[PDB]
Amino acid sequence: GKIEEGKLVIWINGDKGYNGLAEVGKKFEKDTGIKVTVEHPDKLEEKFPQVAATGDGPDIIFWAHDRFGGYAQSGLLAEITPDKAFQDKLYPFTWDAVRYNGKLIAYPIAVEALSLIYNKDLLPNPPKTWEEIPALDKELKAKGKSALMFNLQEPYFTWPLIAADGGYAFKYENGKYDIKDVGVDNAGAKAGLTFLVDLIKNKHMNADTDYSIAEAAFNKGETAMTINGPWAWSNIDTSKVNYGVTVLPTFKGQPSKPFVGVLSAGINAASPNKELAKEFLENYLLTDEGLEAVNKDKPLGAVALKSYEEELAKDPRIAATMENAQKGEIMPNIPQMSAFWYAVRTAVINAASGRQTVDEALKDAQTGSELYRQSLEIISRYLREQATGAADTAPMGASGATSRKALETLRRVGDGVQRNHETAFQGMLRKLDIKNEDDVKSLSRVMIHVFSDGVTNWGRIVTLISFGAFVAKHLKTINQESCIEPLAESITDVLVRTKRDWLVKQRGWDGFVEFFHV
Ligand SMILES: CCc1c2c(nn1C)[C@@H](CCN1CCOCC1)OCCCCn1c(C(=O)O)c(CCCOc3cccc4cc(F)ccc34)c3ccc(Cl)c-2c31
Ligand SMILES: OC[C@H]1O[C@H](O[C@H]2[C@H](O)[C@@H](O)[C@@H](O)O[C@@H]2CO)[C@H](O)[C@@H](O)[C@@H]1O
Ligand SMILES: [Mg+2]
Repeated sequence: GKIEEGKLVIWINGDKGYNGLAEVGKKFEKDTGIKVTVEHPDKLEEKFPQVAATGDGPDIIFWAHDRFGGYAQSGLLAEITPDKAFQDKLYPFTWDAVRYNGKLIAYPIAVEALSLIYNKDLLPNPPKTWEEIPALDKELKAKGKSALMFNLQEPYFTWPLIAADGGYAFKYENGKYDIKDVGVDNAGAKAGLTFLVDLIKNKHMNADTDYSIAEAAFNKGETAMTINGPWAWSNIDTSKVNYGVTVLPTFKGQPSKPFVGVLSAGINAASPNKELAKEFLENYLLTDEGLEAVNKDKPLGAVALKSYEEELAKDPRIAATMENAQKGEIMPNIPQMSAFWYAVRTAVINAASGRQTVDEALKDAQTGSELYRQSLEIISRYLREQATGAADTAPMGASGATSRKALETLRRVGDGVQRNHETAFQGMLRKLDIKNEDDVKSLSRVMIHVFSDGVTNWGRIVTLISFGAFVAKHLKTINQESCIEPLAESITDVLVRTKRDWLVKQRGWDGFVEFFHV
C-alpha cells in the first residue's frame, strides 16, 4: 500500500508503444541507476483511481487527458510545474488539455483522433458518406468481402457518428462548458445511433465486433475499411495491406466528429519519486529521441513537442489525423467524463444487441450522464436552505422541474426524518467531531462504509441527505458555513458512486419523486 522509493513504475495502455517507452526507461536507468518498469494492466484507467486513493499504484500513469480531471479532483495527481523554457517546447493547446482548476496536472504527449482507414487494393476510392456504405457492402459481399468493421464495444469509436447530426456530451458555448446541458438523447444522437443499429440489423456490421476482431479482419484483407487511431498503424504496416488514412465519412451531410484525446502522463500524488518522474518525463521522454522511440513502436499521432511534430508533419496519415481532429472536439476533462463514458458504452452495446431500443438506451445514458450534477443541485440546495432558513433564489436550469420536485419531496420526507431521528442524529454528530474543513473531508470514508453496507432503497438515501442537512445546520452555528458546499459535494459523490446503476434503474430523481408521491 506504499509506492517504493528509488525506482519508477509506469502504467500505459496496451495499445500504445510500451516497448518503446521501456527503451526510454532503459536509457534513464543507464544515466541514473534507477530501474523503470513499464506495465500495461487491463482497465488501468479504472484501477488507477482505486489504488491511488490508498497511496498505491504507479509513479506515472499514461492516458488520454479526459480522465485526468477526475483524478485531480480526487487528489491523486501531483501538480506539474515545468519552467517556461520547457512549456514553450510543447503546443499551448496541449497544455490546455491538462489544465484543471488552474493547475497543470499532467504532461501532454500527443494528440489522437480517429480516422477512416481503408484498403486501397479493395477500395481505391473510399466513401465520402456513411449513407453509401450499405450499397458498398453489398458490392463487396458479392466479392467475398465486407465494407467496414470497427470496435463496437467502446463508445469512443461510435461517438464520431453519434455526434455528427447533433449529439454532444457537455455543451460548450461562450468559452466554457455547461455541465447541466447534456446532449446524449437528442434527435441528432438518436439519428446517428439509429444508423449504426440499422447497419447491424441489415447485416453490414456485427454487434459483437471488438477491437481485436476488427483489427484482424482489416489486417488480413477481409474488410475494406476500419476506424482506428495512429497506434494501430504499426500492425497494419506489418500486415502489408496497402492502406490509406483519410477523413471519416459524413452523416446527413455533416462531418463525423471524433472526440480528440491528448495522451498525457500524470505523476501519482503518493509517489515518493516525483523528482525522478519529472526528470524522466521532461528530459528523456519529451525529447525528439524519446518520442521517436515510442513512435517507432506504435505511432503517437501528432506529438505535443513542436520540434518532433514538425519532423513528422509531412506524413499523410498524420495530416488526416489532424483533419479529422479539426472536425471533432477536444474532450472535456471534467470529473463526470468517466460517468458519461460508462453510460454511453452501455447504451451503444444495448442498442446494438437489441437489449434496448435506441430511445430507451439513450434515455438511460442521458440520466447516467446528468446524475452527478442533478444530485448535487438537489443536495446542495437542501443542505443550504436547511442551514440558513432561506431557499436559493437561483434558477434550477436544465431539468429544473425534476430538481424542484425532488427538492420539494425531500423537504417533506427529509424534514420528517430529521424530526423523528433527532436522537440518533445528535449522537452521530457527537461521535463525529466536525469542527473544520479538514473534518468534513474525513467524512467520506465513514459515510461510504455505513452507506454501502446493506439494502439499497430510497429511505436510506433520505437518511444520508437528511443527516447531511443536520450537519449543515451544525456547520452554520460554528460559523463554518463555507464547509456546507464541500459537504454537499462529498455526499453527492458517495451517493452516485455507490448507487449509480440502481439510481439509473429507478429513472434517477424522477423515481424518487414517484416513490414518495402523495
Ligand atoms: C436512521 C438513523 C440512524 C443512524 C444510526 N442509527 N440510526 C437510527 C447509526 C448509529 C447512530 N448512533 C451512533 C452512535 O452515537 C449515537 C447514534 O448507525 C446506523 C446506520 C444506519 C442508519 N443510517 C444510515 C443508513 O445508511 O441507513 C445513514 C446514512 C449513511 C451514512 O451517512 C453518514 C455517515 C456518517 C457521516 C455522515 C455525514 C453526513 F453529512 C451525511 C451522512 C453521513 C445514517 C446517517 C446518520 C445516522 Cl445517525 C444514521 C444513519
Ligand atoms: O470508449 C470510451 C473511452 O474513449 C477514450 O479512450 C480511448 C483512448 O483515448 C485511446 O487512446 C485508445 O486507447 O482507445 C480508447 C478507447 O478504447 C477515452 O480516453 C476513455 O477515457 C474512454 O473510456
Ligand atoms: Mg496488459
